[PDB]
Formats: sequence, C-alpha cells, structure tokens
Amino acid sequence: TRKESYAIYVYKVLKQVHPDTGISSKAMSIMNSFVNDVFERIAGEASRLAHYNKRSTITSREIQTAVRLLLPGELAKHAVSEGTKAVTKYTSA
Amino acid sequence: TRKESYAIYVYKVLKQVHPDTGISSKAMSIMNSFVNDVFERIAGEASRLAHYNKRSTITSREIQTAVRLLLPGELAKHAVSEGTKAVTKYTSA
Amino acid sequence: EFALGGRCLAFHGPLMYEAKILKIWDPSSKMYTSIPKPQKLGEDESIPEEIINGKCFFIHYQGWKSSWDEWVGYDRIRAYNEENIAMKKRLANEAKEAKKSLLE
Amino acid sequence: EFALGGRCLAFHGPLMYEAKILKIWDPSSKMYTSIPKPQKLGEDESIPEEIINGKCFFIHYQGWKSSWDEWVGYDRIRAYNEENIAMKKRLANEAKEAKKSLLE
Amino acid sequence: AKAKTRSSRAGLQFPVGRVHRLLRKGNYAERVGAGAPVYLAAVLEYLTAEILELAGNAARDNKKTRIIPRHLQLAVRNDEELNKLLGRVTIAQGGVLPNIQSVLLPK
Amino acid sequence: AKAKTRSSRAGLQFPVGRVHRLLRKGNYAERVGAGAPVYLAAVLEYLTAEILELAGNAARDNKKTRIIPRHLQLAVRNDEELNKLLGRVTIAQGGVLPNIQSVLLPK
Amino acid sequence: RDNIQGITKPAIRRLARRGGVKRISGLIYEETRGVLKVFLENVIRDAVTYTEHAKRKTVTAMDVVYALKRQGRTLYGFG
Amino acid sequence: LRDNIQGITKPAIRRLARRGGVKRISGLIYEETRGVLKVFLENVIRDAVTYTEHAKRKTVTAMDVVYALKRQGRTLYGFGG
Amino acid sequence: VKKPHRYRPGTVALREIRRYQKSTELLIRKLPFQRLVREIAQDFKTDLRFQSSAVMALQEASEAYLVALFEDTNLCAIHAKRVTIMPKDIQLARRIRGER
Amino acid sequence: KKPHRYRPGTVALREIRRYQKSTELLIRKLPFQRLVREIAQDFKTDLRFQSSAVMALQEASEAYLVALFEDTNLCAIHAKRVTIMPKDIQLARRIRGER
DNA sequence: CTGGAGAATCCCGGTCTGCAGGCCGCTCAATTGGTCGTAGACAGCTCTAGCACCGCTTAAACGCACGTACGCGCTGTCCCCCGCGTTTTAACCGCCAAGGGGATTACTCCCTAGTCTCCAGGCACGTGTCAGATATATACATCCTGTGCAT
DNA sequence: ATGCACAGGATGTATATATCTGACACGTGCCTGGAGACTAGGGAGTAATCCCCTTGGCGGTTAAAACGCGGGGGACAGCGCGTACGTGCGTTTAAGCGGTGCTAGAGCTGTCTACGACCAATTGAGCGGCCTGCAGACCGGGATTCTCCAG
Repeated sequence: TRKESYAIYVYKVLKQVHPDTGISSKAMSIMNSFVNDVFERIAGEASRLAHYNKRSTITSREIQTAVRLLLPGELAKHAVSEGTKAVTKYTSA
Repeated sequence: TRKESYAIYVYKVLKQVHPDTGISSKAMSIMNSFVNDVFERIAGEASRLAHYNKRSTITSREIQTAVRLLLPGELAKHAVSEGTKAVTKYTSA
Repeated sequence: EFALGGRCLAFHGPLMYEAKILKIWDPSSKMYTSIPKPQKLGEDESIPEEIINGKCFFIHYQGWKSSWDEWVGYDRIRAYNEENIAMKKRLANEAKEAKKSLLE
Repeated sequence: EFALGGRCLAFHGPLMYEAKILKIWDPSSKMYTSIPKPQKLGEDESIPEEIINGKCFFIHYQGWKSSWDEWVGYDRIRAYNEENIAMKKRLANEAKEAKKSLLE
Repeated sequence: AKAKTRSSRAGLQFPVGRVHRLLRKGNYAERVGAGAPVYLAAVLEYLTAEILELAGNAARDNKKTRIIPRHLQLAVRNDEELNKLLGRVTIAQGGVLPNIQSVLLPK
Repeated sequence: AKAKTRSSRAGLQFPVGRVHRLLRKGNYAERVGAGAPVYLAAVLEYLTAEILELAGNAARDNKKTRIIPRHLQLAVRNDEELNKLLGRVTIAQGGVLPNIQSVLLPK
Repeated sequence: RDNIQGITKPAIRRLARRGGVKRISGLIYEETRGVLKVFLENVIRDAVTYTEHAKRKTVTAMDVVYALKRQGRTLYGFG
Repeated sequence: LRDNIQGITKPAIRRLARRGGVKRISGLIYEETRGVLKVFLENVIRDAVTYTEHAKRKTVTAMDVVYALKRQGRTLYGFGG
Repeated sequence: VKKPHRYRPGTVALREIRRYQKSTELLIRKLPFQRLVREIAQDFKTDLRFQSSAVMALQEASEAYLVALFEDTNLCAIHAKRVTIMPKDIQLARRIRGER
Repeated sequence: KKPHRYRPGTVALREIRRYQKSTELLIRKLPFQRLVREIAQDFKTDLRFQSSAVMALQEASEAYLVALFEDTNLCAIHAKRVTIMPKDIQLARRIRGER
C-alpha cells in the first residue's frame, strides 16, 4: 500500500536553510527516524504530564513543559520561542 | 478523600508465604511502589506491542509477550506459568 | 601551682607530662574536692594508704585517653612553671640521647 | 638449476641471496622469454652492458619486495643444489663471525 | 445470584477488577480483553510472593519478625534475576551489601 | 471559502493536520487541544532545521553538495547539545569522530 | 551562602566508607562536592518544572520522584 | 550451523579496535571480544525473535530488530524506523 | 617508658567500612543539605516552598548516587594498582558511565 | 640493501586514521550472517531473515564494539599502559552496568 | 641538525552510471461548517503544613601534632606483539530457479464497550498489645607490641 | 642479629537482661466501586489468492585471512624516597530537638462557559509511478608528504 513519511517537509526545510544542497535517501531515512523518535518522546512526556495532573486533554502547555523537560539548555529555549510564535500566529489568523 | 493501594493484597501474600512474619509501613510503601512500577512497565510494553501489530485490543497474549520481554530468565518462565494457570482456571470456572 | 582545674606536671620514671587536676585531697577529713565540693572516697574511687594521708591529686594527663586518670601524691606532682618545662625538656633530651645510644 | 620458475641463489658481495627467476635471456637473438615468450628487449627493460651479452636472468628476491627485481647473469646466479645451501650457510656463519668481531 | 469476585474465580489474591479498571483508564489501547487483567494480576502476585519470601528469609536471618527496607534490599540484591529486574531502582533506607575488595584487606 | 491548511495558517513547513491525527491515534490522551499539534510541528521543524543546517555546513566543508549519513553524524557529534539529545542513538553509516589520545602520539 | 561547604569532609568520608573506599586523596572532597552539585541541579530543575506545570508553589515529593524516574533513577518508598 | 563465532576473525577485531583508537592489542583480547559479541547478539536476537513470534510470522524483519534495539536503550536510526 | 596505644594506618578505615556497610541511616547532615537544596533551587524559581518528603527523597537519591559513584571510583583506583582514590578516578568513572 | 620497515606503532596510527575516517562495515558479511543464524537457531527453528534485519544487526553490533573499545582504551591508559587487556574490557563493561 | 630514499597519500583530469529530483495522475485524508455535551477555568472557602524564632545540649566537626606506608620516579630484563613477505581460503559477485509466506480482500460472528441496578470489599478511623528501641552490664574476638628460638 | 612463633594488655564489638513505648495489627461503620444482566456493532478470526523476496546452488576472481619470523619496545618487577595521608586528642561549632506562632497555599466544591469530539460534503495535498541528467565513484599517473636512517 502507501506509506507516509516526513521526506517532503524535511526537503522543504533543507531548501530553506541550504538552497543548493541535496540529500541522499539514507540520510533522509535517518532524518525521518529522528523526527519520529522526537515526536514519540515529546508525545509520551506530554501524556505523562496530563496523567499526573488528572487531565484528559493534551494542550500546548503540556507540549511546552515536555519540550523543557526533554531538550537541553539553549535548544529548549529556542524551541519554546518557536512554538509560542507559531501558536500566536495560528491564533491571530 | 480515600487513596487506594495494594497493601491488603501484599499482606495476604505475606501471610501465605510467611504466616507469622509482619511488615513495617516503609517496607509496605516500597512494595506498593514496586507493584506500581511493574504494572506500568508491563502495561506500556503490551500497549506498544498492540500498536506495532495494528490492533485495538490488549489481550492476554500481549501481557504474556510483555512478560517474556521484561522478565529475566526463570522469572519469565514462572510468571508465564502462573498467568496461564490463572487464565485457565478463570475460564474453566 | 596546685588548684582544681589548674595545670600541673607529673613524673613517670625518667619522663614528665602535663596533667589537669580534678580532685584535690585533704587527708585529715579524708575528702577530695572535685569539679565537674568536698566529697568522701567514692564507691569506686580509692587511694593506696601510702598516699591517702598526703596531699594527693586526681589528674588526667593531656594528650592521653581518659582511661588513664591517676591519683598521684604530692611526691611527683610539681607546681606548673617555666622551670618545670625546662626540666621537661631536660628529661626529653635524656630519653632522646638514651634511645640514640640504644641504636647508635 | 636454471629454468623459468625455478629457484636460484646468487651472490651480492660477501653474501648471497636466494631468488626466483622470471626471464631467460638470449644474447644471440637479443630476446628475453618470460612467463605471466621470445620478445625483444623491453621499452623499460634493459640489462647492463657487461651482462646483456651473456646468459642473464631477471630474478625476484625472496623476503624482499616486488620492486628489487634484478637482472643478474651467470657470473653470480649459481646452481641451487645441496652444496649451494651449504655455502649459503657458510657465508651466513662468516657474516655472523664478522658481526661478533664488530661487537666482541 | 450473589456477587463473586473474579480473583476468587481465578484463584488469585490481587484484585482483578481493579487491575481491569487501571488498564481501561490508563490510555494503553482502545479495548482491553477479558483475560488480560487476570494474567497481569497473576504475574504481579507471583513477583510479590517471590520478593516477600526472600525478604522474610532475610528478616529471619536477622532474628526479626517484621520486614524492613533493609531486608528487601538484601533479598533483591542477593538474588541475581531480581537484581537485574530492579537494576535502576533505588530502595530507600536499604543500605548496601557488605562487600570489601580483597586487595584492601590486611596482608 | 477555499481550503487553507493549518500549516500555512501557522507559517510552518511541517504538516499540522498529520501531527494532529498522529496525536489522536497514539492513545496519548482522551482529547487533544487545538494548539498542541501546531506547537509540536513548530518544535519538530526547528529541530529538523538545526540538524539540517549543521549537516549542510559539514557537507560543504567536505566539498560535496549532498548530505550523507556521515555529515549528519559529524554535525550531531560536533554539536554539544545535539550530542546530548541523541546521546543513546546510533546513526547508520555515520562512522566516528577522528579522535586520538595524546599519549599514543609518536614521541 | 557557601552551602556546598556544609557537605563536610567527614560526611564525604562516610559516603566513601559505605562505598568500600579505604584511602582518600585530599583533592577528592572538593571534586565530590562538584559532582554532587551537578546531580542536584539536574534533578531540582526537572522537579521545579513539574512544580510549575501544576501551577503550584510548593515542591512535593512526587515531583522529585518523577524527576528521578525520568532521569533513569527510580526511587521507592516515597510514593 | 556450528562454530561460526570463529568467523569473526582477528583482523576484523583489529580493525574494530583501530576505529576505536586502540594502538596496541594484547593477544588475549580476540576471544574476550568474541564472547562479548556473542552475549550482545544473543540479547538482541532473543527480543527480535520474540517480536517475530508475537506477530505469528516466520521471518525476522528489520523493524523487529529496531524494536529490540530500542527496548535495550540503543536506538538505531536509518533502518526503517 | 610509657607508650600510647594507636592502631596502624588502615585498621580504623576497615572498621569504618564494616560499620557503614552494615547500617542504613543517611550520612549527610540534614540542615546543611536542606540549605544546599534551597540555594540550588533559586536559579530556577523564586520563593519556592518545599515539602519535607521532597528534601528527604532528594537526600536519599543523592546519597545513593554518591555511594555508587564511590564504588566505581574505588574500582578505577584499584585498576591502576593503587588503594587511594584520586579525582582522575572519579572523572574516569563518570566518563565511562556516560555522564561526561 | 635494507628492507625499510617502519617502527612499531606508526602503521597502527596510520590505520587508526584510516578507519576513523571511513564508514563502511569492518566485519565480513557472510560469517556474521552465519553467526546470526546459528545464534537464532536456539530460539526458533526454520527462521527466515530479511537482509535489512541482518544489516541492522551488523550495524548495531559494530557500533557497540567500537564504543566498547573506546572505553577499553581509556581504561588501559588509566593503568598507565598502552596495550589493552581483557581486564580493561571487564572493568569497562562492569562500570557501564553490563556486569 | 640534514640531505636523500622509499613508501604512502594527494591531486587533477577523463569516463560512466545509479538515483535525486522533478513531473503527472489520482485518491483519500485534511478542511469546512454546524451540533452538542462536558472538562476545566474560575471564584470562594477551609485548615495543613511549611516557614520562622528561640533556648539547651551535646555530638560532631575542626585544628593540629606525629609518624609511616604508599605513590611515584628510575632502572633492568625479557617476552610478546608488530611490521612484513608468502601461501591459502573463502568472501564476493553474477546469475538463475523454486516456492514459502506476507500482504490483500471478502465474510462472518462473538466479545467487549456501554448502561442500569445493587450490595459488600476495602478504606478511614479508633484501640490495645508486644516487637523493637534503649540502656546498662559482661564475654568474646582482634590489634599490636614485647617475649623467646636460633640461624 | 634476623624471621619465625606465643603472651598479653587495650580496645572496640557482640550478648544478655530489663523496661518502656509507639507502631503495627485488628475491629467497626459505610459507601462507592465492582459484580450481574443484557444489547449492539465492529474488531478480529478465517479462508482463498498472489507474487514478492528469501533461500539455495554453482562458477570465477582475487581480496583478505592465515602463517612464519625477526626484533623493538612495552610490560612488569624491584628499589629507594619523602611526603601526603591516617590516628588520636583538645576545642569550637552548630546540628538536633522541642516549643510557640503565623499564614501562604494546597486541596476541595460549585457554576457554567467555552472548547473539543463527531459527522457530512468538498477537494487538493501528498503518494506512487516514470524518467533522466548530473554528482559522485572509479580509475590512472604524476606531485607532494611523511617517515627513517646514516652522517
């Protein structure tokens, strides 16, 4: 059947940061595995946070707290700023 | 309010194995933590196994496979034996 | 010189050591005065007869464990002075040269 | 003794080294025969003029790398025999004696 | 008829209904089978029984009638498979096993 | 009105709708808020951008126009915080960092 | 303010004795303090994170237990 | 299939140690390395076969190996994920 | 001629190793560790209150971590034909554990 | 007339640099495949194997062994040696937690 | 220092090819719009426990003297591992062929979620012993230095 | 005068008895969470099909493994030193405990509002299949670097 992956979005981001750089299929598979692994980590931590506090909903606050718990130092602050910016832009428009 | 634990069942098991030995409150708290930890490990592994095979139900086969994955050596064999015996007795009765 | 809690010196063979007094003896009343106070000889405290009738002192030696407290009569204990420390060094050098002769 | 693929043992100064041959020369026809072959002298292959007119052979030494291949004539290339091994050990012994005289 | 517990039917001491509720409400799967809580309760009871037997042995070797955390630590760390199971687990007030390296002994 | 994707609404390259579906299908919670997929997609996009930028630098340093697993490994292991994040991860066909201890150097 | 000096030399010595260490260099103690501090930071940070997600101002035992569990150090006897 | 651990030869272990930065190798290292590799492979393959058997399959897939490696705290990128 | 009694270097050490591997009480003083915890928990948030069990759990975990690190340090020191632990032993132990 | 051999230890550094730059597999593939199948023989009979599963097993095994050698080298240098010995491997695996 | 020599590696053209990236048809999952029920946001109350202060008491930490055993530098021997040439093996590639089993699709049926009613298992709280704590008063077992034997 | 082997005083550890307490075990009320009964529909079990990809075989080439050997240098053992540790005692300090007091904030309850599930129609973003030009791999031969040794 049909299998889905993050390849097209990884390629979009790569052409954003390095417009004259390509990528091999093995490297794209590694990047897809990386995205899936990070998704699983953040989602599992957010689920644990929701369960600890007697909540049924996973909101953006749980995602932010999970990002602060799972990312080190400057990565966490930059990711939190990016997520807040994205949520603000989504709510305004 | 009222907080549930495994204290009474651990006490019954203790009175079965050592019918004259008591247990302090700190040791009982440690046993409760142990029971919760094992429950969480086995349930998480069973959920992962169910998701891997595109299935919506956690059956006793998921529990058995999780027990074989998480327990070392003879512990896995004996735990599988007890689980199979309990399931057979529950269905026959 | 000789007071409760004051420093004193004490002989032992050819050497000398600094001690602290805790019980000063009065034989005619057969009582020692102590600091944590005229009190009689206790259920375990006792002095031999050749020193129980003289001015005795129950002392604890500085630099030695509290199990080696000693009831010393007025025969050995001297008044704490700098000349006594000079004699301390005299016997220290005596023992030093004695051991150096034992070896060399 | 002397054939393509056959062993040989040749002098080099006061010692000898054992080698395996690959080319047989013919000065009358001025051609070498080799094995992976009557062929004219190579574009990179040549022989010194004192042995190009004699029975020369292109040898590769044992224990040496594939770059020390040498064209040696019948002046040094001897017949591999029992006496040849004996004189090999003989000059080995004399080399050992010379080294010991250099040392002791 | 009169109510009969599922743990009694399975011959267990741990609550099958409570384990079934904790499985349903724990966000593990959409559906939970009927024989899953029974199997899980049997496994939990077996592990509890193993640990309690070893800890009671340890408490008796110390001539005590009550299990304290020290006895649980001794039981877990002296058993190889139980020490592997609780490898990354810290038991509070449990101490350590008495072990001195040989080269540190007086020779 | 014509369909407008949530990714374009939030100004992101990663699919907000697919992230929302995966969050709903993963048995993480009973319900999912509206801003959670947007936040998660933004975070994933930022991390992808970081790793891709470092890998592109490492590929241009080696004088190539494509990123291979070796360049990803170099980028990750040379960056301290990415090395911390992917500390228990093996990148296939990535090799190792060329580090030699000073005591083994010829002296 | 120098509370890391409150972890005194005898206490580090006792910890080493329980660890089976017979002889201790003089430079160990300061080093030990450093290590301890780092560990505490890595835990306390995460604990406070939980304390801030629940909109609480008091750090509870369960926050410490969760931080320890997520750092790979499961602790029994505190809930 | 018997005595295939000796197919992990001494030169291969030497290359693996060179990539690790090792300059000099004792002669008793190769057997210890073979034993360590056997232990690691047994621990991974047991879980891989457990995953294969739970699915009622007869062939071990790359995903079974990936899940076995992940369960042992060794995540592997680039093999399907 | 009087000599004072004193054990040789390495006897009281073994006595203490046997004493502290037999008991289970905490080894660090409580108030100093509490002050250290409260000071460290100030680069993260201000005016933080602490449950007593929180500090108790922190002390348990930190002492267990230190004891295990000391065991690894002792193994590292012995590996170098020594009986004295040095900071390089702690550094090597933490590097091999994955902390460095 | 000298064989021109290198001193003990320079070729070792040369191949350290050679193998710390490449990324290919260092073990032969057929022997490793046979070893994997022989090990799996004791868990289930008549097992089949995708080629990518054997590839993943080999990648993980070589990564593990390279990391273990990196720790063993530190353990050996700690003893003020240059040669790695089995006790170094044992100490490394024990400190990791595997023993 | 310091030229040469030999080996290892680098570099720069020239050729060839697999796959990276772009285009295309289609379909199925994302979007839009409207309903509806309930999770939690928010405001208010209670009363728990966390923080602060203070006074005694004594265990513990600290400073310091003294000495000895251990870390470390140095030296000498020997053995074992490395560099390297030669011979042997089996890994790798290519090419093909058979069939096992994993994936797909249809059909059915039973098993689990949902709902209501009911009643007893478990939990919160109140009491009362006795296991463990704590204190004091004695046997052991080691540690260690001074005795002798005699080589 | 040196390594062996006892005697014994010092000292800290384990045993024995005794008294007291507070922590555990047991008993009672209640209430809500689990058990019994029943329905529906969808997830899973089963049977047939296919075609992919896994296993198996065989021949040729040569890369890599195996093997033998000389020699350097690294491992390791012994020795000497001095100093940085351990031990123990006198002194200072602050921890520990009990007490009193205050209030911030954890925890709980009630209301209702906004937000998220759910469903039906629409459709375009994304997946799959196909193709092709170029980035990169592979040569090969000069150029340049690195190591070694002899002077």
